[PDB]
Amino acid sequence: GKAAYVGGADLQALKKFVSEGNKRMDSVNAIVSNASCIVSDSVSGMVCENPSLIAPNGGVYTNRKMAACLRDAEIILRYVSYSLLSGDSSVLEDRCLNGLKETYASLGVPAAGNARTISIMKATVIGFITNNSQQKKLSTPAGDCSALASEVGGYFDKVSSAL
Amino acid sequence: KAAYVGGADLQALKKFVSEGNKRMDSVNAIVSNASCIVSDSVSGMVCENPSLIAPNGGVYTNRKMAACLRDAEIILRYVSYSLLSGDSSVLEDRCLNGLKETYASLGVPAAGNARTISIMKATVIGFITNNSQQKKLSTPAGDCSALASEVGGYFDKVSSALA
Amino acid sequence: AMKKDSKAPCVEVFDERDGCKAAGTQKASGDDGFCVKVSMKAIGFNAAEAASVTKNYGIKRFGA
Amino acid sequence: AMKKDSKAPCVEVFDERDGCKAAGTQKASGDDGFCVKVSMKAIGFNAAEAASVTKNYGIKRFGA
Ligand SMILES: *CCC1=C(C)C(=O)N/C1=C\c1[nH]c(/C=C2\N=C(C[C@H]3NC(=O)C([C@H](*)C)=C3C)C(C)=C2CCC(=O)O)c(CCC(=O)O)c1C
Ligand SMILES: *CCC1=C(C)C(=O)N/C1=C\c1[nH]c(/C=C2\N=C(C[C@H]3NC(=O)C([C@H](*)C)=C3C)C(C)=C2CCC(=O)O)c(CCC(=O)O)c1C
Ligand SMILES: *[C@@H](C)[C@H]1/C(=C/C2=NC(=C\c3[nH]c(C[C@H]4NC(=O)C(C=C)=C4C)c(C)c3CCC(=O)O)/C(CCC(=O)O)=C2C)NC(=O)[C@@H]1C
Ligand SMILES: *[C@@H](C)[C@H]1/C(=C/C2=NC(=C\c3[nH]c(C[C@H]4NC(=O)C(C=C)=C4C)c(C)c3CCC(=O)O)/C(CCC(=O)O)=C2C)NC(=O)[C@@H]1C
Ligand SMILES: *[C@@H](C)[C@H]1/C(=C/C2=NC(=C\c3[nH]c(C[C@H]4NC(=O)C(C=C)=C4C)c(C)c3CCC(=O)O)/C(CCC(=O)O)=C2C)NC(=O)[C@@H]1C
Ligand SMILES: *[C@@H](C)[C@H]1/C(=C/C2=NC(=C\c3[nH]c(C[C@H]4NC(=O)C(C=C)=C4C)c(C)c3CCC(=O)O)/C(CCC(=O)O)=C2C)NC(=O)[C@@H]1C
Ligand SMILES: *[C@H](C)[C@H]1/C(=C/C2=NC(=C\c3[nH]c(C[C@H]4NC(=O)C(C=C)=C4C)c(C)c3CCC(=O)O)/C(CCC(=O)O)=C2C)NC(=O)[C@@H]1C
Ligand SMILES: *[C@H](C)[C@H]1/C(=C/C2=NC(=C\c3[nH]c(C[C@H]4NC(=O)C(C=C)=C4C)c(C)c3CCC(=O)O)/C(CCC(=O)O)=C2C)NC(=O)[C@@H]1C
Repeated sequence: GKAAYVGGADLQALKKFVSEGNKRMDSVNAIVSNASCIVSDSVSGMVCENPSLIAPNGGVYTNRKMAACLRDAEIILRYVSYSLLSGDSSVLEDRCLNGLKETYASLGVPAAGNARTISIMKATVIGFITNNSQQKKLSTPAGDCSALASEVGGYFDKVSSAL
Repeated sequence: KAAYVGGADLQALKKFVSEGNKRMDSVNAIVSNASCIVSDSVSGMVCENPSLIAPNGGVYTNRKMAACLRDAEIILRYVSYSLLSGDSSVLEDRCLNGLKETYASLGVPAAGNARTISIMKATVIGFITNNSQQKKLSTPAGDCSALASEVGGYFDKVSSALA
Repeated sequence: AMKKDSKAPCVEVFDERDGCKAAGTQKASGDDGFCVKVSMKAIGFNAAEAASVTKNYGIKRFGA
Repeated sequence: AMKKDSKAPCVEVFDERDGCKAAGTQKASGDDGFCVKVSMKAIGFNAAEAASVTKNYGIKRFGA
């Protein structure tokens, strides 16, 4: 119920405990430093492939419903960013996904829309981690982050499957 | 602390400045896009003169670059307040008075400042006149030529004070 | 005079004519859905954005 | 369980190996310039970003 600050020997142990610690911190940093554009580009992509989502009484018609959806995409992205930091999905599973499928069935949050937002978020995050992003590149030493792109891909897939 | 102007308070304000409704959209366009305006203008400064980020150049190292980005936002925000109120007295007194002399002390290069300001000016005017290419304003369509000339004049005030 | 404290007027413009209201935000008298907020805030340093511009300044974005 | 509280883990990653330090931010001990901060925060609604997506979803950006 407070902020955790991890540095010094605490962080050195965390970074030995996870695989590829230094590249992993860069990967986390890429997600959280670009969180707003990742979310907006993915939800925008949802809509432009299916613009009836923003037609009257569609899923994200009106600013309140669109705002709730952008908020949810960010929540999900941040649980994924924490899974990549820690390298396990326990917290994503128990505190974000657990019961979420049933919530969205009652509220009328359509599944095909969510799955596209998630796939675009996954594609966008992988593009950053692999420096295939075109408007912005990461400021890191050059190298191969393919293993970490795969792993974060699995966290997103867990979300997709859960929904 | 914060002042809030609405209802009858705000209705009379939109009456003492010209084109109240388009004016408020114009202010909202500046502040809602403050980060991209600032970052595209400082970036263009550097891509036009990349020696600004070479060793001991004006925005070499993150601290100097961060300070410059900060100043560009400060200046952009004093201009947004000028467009809101229809005059430049606060910009002149609280932002420009003493600033050229502070910059010549710290060696902040005038050539670079002049270019940051010109791109921020071109960017704001582009938004207000529907010449922005990635994102448009969510407004009724029409002509905002007069308000583009006015905000241009406030930017021109900054350029002359720092030239 | 410019005070060297980084503080600038932060303007917020609100258009809530769709009627959606947030608990704890009726800071002024009115029901037509319009409001303008102004506060003076110290503008902060953003190292992340600084790093990004240093790396990425040479990329043309937004169809500029 | 998902609590419907809108709270998510907000991770911030710091690399301050250039030596630059902001007053008041030294919350942990170390000698290498690295820090990770984690907190749970409620993710808020952003009407301005909602407005922008509603208007601009059909424009391809970023070389995407
Ligand atoms: C706020 C970001 C933005 C969105 C979103 C959008 O739709 N347009 C946006 C910004 C914008 N920029 C300009 C104009 C210029 N931008 C630059 C800097 C970039 N040019 C480079 O060569 C470069 C380094 C490689 C940059 C980075 C420049 C130089 C301009 C022109 C300034 C001038 O003197 O005319 C605009 C204005 C309209 C346009 O597309 O030019 C906008 C809206
Ligand atoms: C965070 C913004 C960003 C920057 C900055 C950058 O450099 N790259 C960025 C984002 C990014 N997006 C993608 C991939 C996709 N984006 C979309 C949505 C847009 N496509 C549309 O058709 C549409 C409406 C007209 C959009 C808005 C889509 C569909 C994708 C591909 C996803 C998929 O097909 O599964 C990436 C990935 C790399 C790339 O360039 O595609 C990135 C980095
Ligand atoms: C419904 C959920 C909407 C939405 C509403 C929000 N408004 C937020 C802040 C806010 N709104 C106003 C304007 C309002 N207050 C007034 O006094 C009057 C006119 C007399 C009106 C038109 C103000 C002044 C404020 C700031 C309150 C303050 O000074 O602290 C708000 C908070 C945003 C956040 O916490 O991130 C919300 C959520 N937002 C949405 O997405 C839907 C469409
Ligand atoms: C995919 C992730 C990227 C890519 C990442 C690489 N980073 C490499 C080395 C590296 N990164 C850091 C900073 C990181 N460590 C931390 O503790 C934190 C903050 C808490 C940060 C943000 C460091 C210190 C290092 C090693 C030392 C250095 O060179 O300064 C790296 C080299 C291989 C490796 O170290 O395993 C890579 C490949 N590189 C890419 O090309 C994509 C886009
Ligand atoms: C250049 C500025 C733009 C352009 C702007 C236009 N806005 C027009 C009418 C209008 N705008 C608002 C919202 C505005 N008024 C407020 O009080 C506040 C918040 C405090 C804001 C955000 C309203 C309520 C209106 C009234 C008309 C309506 O609801 O449709 C407008 C029509 C001409 C005029 O009213 O003077 C224009 C042209 N339009 C463009 O194409 C560029 C990009
Ligand atoms: C010098 C002006 C730099 C710059 C520094 C800033 N850091 C800011 C926040 C911050 N930094 C850390 C990491 C630091 N604290 C530690 O305990 C250790 C390791 C043991 C390190 C590496 C943290 C944890 C934080 C957040 C503090 C908190 O959450 O209470 C910061 C933000 C201040 C603001 O918002 O204005 C700054 C400016 N930033 C720059 O641009 C230059 C390059
Ligand atoms: C960016 C386009 C420039 C660039 C800007 C730099 N400014 C630096 C320090 C600085 N800036 C101000 C003025 C600022 N503070 C205010 O209170 C207001 C208005 C109310 C403004 C616009 C001051 C007072 C200072 C020094 C004190 C401080 O930072 O709080 C700066 C660092 C200079 C240094 O470390 O000596 C830079 C790099 N530099 C460039 O090359 C481009 C053209
Ligand atoms: C965006 C890609 C979707 C879309 C999203 C919507 N979600 C809406 C309400 C809502 N979302 C949640 C789950 C959210 N809250 C949490 O605490 C967590 C995890 C910790 C998450 C993932 C809840 C509990 C709720 C209802 C309560 C609330 O909004 O705070 C929503 C509004 C639904 C309504 O008005 O009944 C939307 C529009 N909608 C779409 O069409 C796309 C596909």
